Amino acid sequence: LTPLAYKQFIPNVAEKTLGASGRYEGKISRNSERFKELTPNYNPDIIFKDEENTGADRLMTQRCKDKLNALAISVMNQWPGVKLRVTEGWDEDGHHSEESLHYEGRAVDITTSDRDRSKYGMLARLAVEAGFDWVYYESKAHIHCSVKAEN
Amino acid sequence: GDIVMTQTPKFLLVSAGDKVTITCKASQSVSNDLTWYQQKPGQSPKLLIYYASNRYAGVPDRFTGSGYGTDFTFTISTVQAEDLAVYFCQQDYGSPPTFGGGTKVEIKRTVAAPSVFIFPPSDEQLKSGTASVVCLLNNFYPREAKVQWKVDNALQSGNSQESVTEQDSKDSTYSLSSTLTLSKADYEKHKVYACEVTHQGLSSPVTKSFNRG
Amino acid sequence: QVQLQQSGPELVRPGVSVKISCKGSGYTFIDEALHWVKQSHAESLEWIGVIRPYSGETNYNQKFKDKATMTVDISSSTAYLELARLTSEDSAIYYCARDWERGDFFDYWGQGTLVTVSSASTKGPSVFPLAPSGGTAALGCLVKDYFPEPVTVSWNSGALTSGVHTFPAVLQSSGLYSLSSVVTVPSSSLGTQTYICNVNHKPSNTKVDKKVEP
Ligand SMILES: [Ca+2]
Ligand SMILES: [Ca+2]
Ligand SMILES: [Zn+2]
Repeated sequence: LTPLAYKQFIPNVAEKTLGASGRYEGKISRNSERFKELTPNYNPDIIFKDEENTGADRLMTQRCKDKLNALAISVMNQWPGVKLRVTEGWDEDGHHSEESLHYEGRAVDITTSDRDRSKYGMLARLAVEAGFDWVYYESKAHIHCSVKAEN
Repeated sequence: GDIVMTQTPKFLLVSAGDKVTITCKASQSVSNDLTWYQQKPGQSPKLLIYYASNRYAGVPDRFTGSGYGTDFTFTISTVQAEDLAVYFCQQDYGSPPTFGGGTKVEIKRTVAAPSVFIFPPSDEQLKSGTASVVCLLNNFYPREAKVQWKVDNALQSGNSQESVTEQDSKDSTYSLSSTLTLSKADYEKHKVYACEVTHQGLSSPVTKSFNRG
Repeated sequence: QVQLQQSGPELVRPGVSVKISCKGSGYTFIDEALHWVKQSHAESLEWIGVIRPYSGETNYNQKFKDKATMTVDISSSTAYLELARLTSEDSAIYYCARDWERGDFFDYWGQGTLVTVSSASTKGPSVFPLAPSGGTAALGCLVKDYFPEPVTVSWNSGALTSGVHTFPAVLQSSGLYSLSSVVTVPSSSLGTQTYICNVNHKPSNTKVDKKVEP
């Protein structure tokens, strides 16, 4: 396992292209019918920042949950006593790019539980192995991970 | 070698409705780790743009950013009166984070004549041995103005200081104070105190005056 | 709702130290890192360093390593910056600023602490009325002979904001500052409405309410 480099993205194509996570199907709000397609993740081994105090960080698509749960296991295996941490999941605060996959519950920003920035490259590589459709070493402070839509 | 951000231009004078273009150039590539802040007069900086092109939540459409590597561009498509500020770029690709020197954005508007007021010294100040006489030019444009003190019709020099407010965020005007400082002894030797104001907005100079006892 | 509240202005002799504070509210203090930023005429904005209150870890800009010490008190949601062996190059506005775990850039900023490094003594201002006089009347307060900057002026304890102009201070030949604050009001209001300028010069503990009447 080789850590991703700073600003590296895998696969080597734009996020919203067919070979990666594919196209934006539009914003999901708390009002929407599509809100019901979002399910909360209560994995006791994932730390959710939830600075919003709304539980929004836990809300994501079924595929997002599945890859996230896989990555939870591989993080605990990589570093004893450390857990996967989500800073953002589904977003209703407009805290992302203009048509962010966060707005439809298809992306997570992640760190390790210890917020050790030196682990983040390897954390990104674990996200690729866990089967995220697109992984991007987006900032010094986080890894952005996204998935294809259910449809 | 720390990263150096060179911002241009240093100043821009722009009318409402017009475009603002600001350039930030890094001494070496900073990927897209480039942030634009707005600092309005007397306030702390406010985040508008991060990752070179992402607007922060609630930031209006007229603000955009572009670039990758060394060369970054910040644009206000149609500047508004309330956009007067210093705009600064910051890179955080390299440690330490480093800022541009800023671009002051000042608003051009139509001419507006000052309203003029004169204030005699307070009896309270006079008790203490000094006389301050104040002349106010309120809500005018442009900044250029000639404020002359006359004392029994004698043109004063060397005994006055002026201050000018920052541009108003709503009407784009300035205000100006001129203070004439004399000893109580000198103040009491003269009768007529006049502030004479010359400005593009006035067809001829406006004088406000008072007579000491 | 997120706010960073900084301590007041400081006068300090060269070679003395000063410790300033930044209190966070409207968020969980250990959720975000706190940065310190200097603003001077000579050098515009400069990053001093960061403290992570969750781990107590610090990272200093090497240009400030011998100057600056950062600490936190989690219980009081307060960060401290201590600046040692000061010179006049250290005179500046010091800001604290929060990041939001997106990178080392800042969504929330303190109001700033003005630090004046000087051998000069503090002196509180004298406050004198600028007495008024349909239509418009102007009145004000002259805030004369103080050191150092800054001073604040409000009108009627903050109830009067429309039409207020508080001028930038001018340095007098004496090395003391002076400014006026003015306001325009209806001439009809002069019989009836009380007008008081509330002046605060924190470095001298000088607070003055001055009633301004015809
Ligand atoms: Ca969150
Ligand atoms: Ca959010
Ligand atoms: Zn993301």
